[PDB]
Amino acid sequence: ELSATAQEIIKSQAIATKKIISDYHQQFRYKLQDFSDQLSDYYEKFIA
Repeated sequence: ELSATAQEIIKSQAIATKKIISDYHQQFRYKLQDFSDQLSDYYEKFIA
């Protein structure tokens, strides 16, 4: 019983552990895209 309980607990933990990283990586990339877009208009905003 103890072995089964431990196995199911670790299985439950693993999915959420992966889920967090999966959520965060895409936003990590979108931030790079946003920053690259921002750099384009720096000179124009400055001059204007």
